[PDB]
Amino acid sequence: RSVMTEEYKVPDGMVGFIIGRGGEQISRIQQESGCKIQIAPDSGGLPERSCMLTGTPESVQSAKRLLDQIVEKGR
Amino acid sequence: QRSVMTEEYKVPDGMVGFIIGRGGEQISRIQQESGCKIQIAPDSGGLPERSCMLTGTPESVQSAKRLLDQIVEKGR
Amino acid sequence: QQRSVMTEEYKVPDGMVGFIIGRGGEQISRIQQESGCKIQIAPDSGGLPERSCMLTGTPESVQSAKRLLDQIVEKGR
Repeated sequence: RSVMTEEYKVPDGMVGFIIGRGGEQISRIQQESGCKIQIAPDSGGLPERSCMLTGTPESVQSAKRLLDQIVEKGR
Repeated sequence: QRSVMTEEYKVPDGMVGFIIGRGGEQISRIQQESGCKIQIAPDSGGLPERSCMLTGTPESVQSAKRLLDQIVEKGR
Repeated sequence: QQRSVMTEEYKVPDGMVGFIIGRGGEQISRIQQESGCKIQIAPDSGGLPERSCMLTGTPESVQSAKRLLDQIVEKGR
């Protein structure tokens, strides 16, 4: 139940959508999950972009589900 | 020159939004690719160009200019 | 050491995080600029001795960042 940090991956082509205009989408996901979500700035041509998630295990799992939900809306 | 340096640079005012990209994802990426910090002023005050401050080694600063040009050359 | 930018997990001592970041974030801003590496630090270690970081850059930049971070840690408090 202590806070922990996990690596996670999102599609490079969805990063802009995940963050959203004015960062409003990533602010929503962090609030809804109780997780800090930090996204790397560059994939260097690879298909995924690394993220660091920090929260309780329950919050981290929630953040993964919410990120997946955004990706599943596509572009 | 080897050391990091800072200079002024200009981009078209009408390209600023495109350069930054949704969620700032494009400007974050081109800074990482070039090694150059790219700070863009918030307002042109009616002028056609927007001022930017570029900080990096000369090689990084040149790279950033090339990447910015390539974005501008895609237009809208 | 391939050419492309890559992302690595890395760790710094929890008790050094403030010193690494520096007053007004000036130190971490500078070492990122010097190394060419984005250095993202998690906000909380949850009682563990190390704090997770994500380093993004070319292999050469990532190694430079590790050296600069080690140099700061080796100055201690």
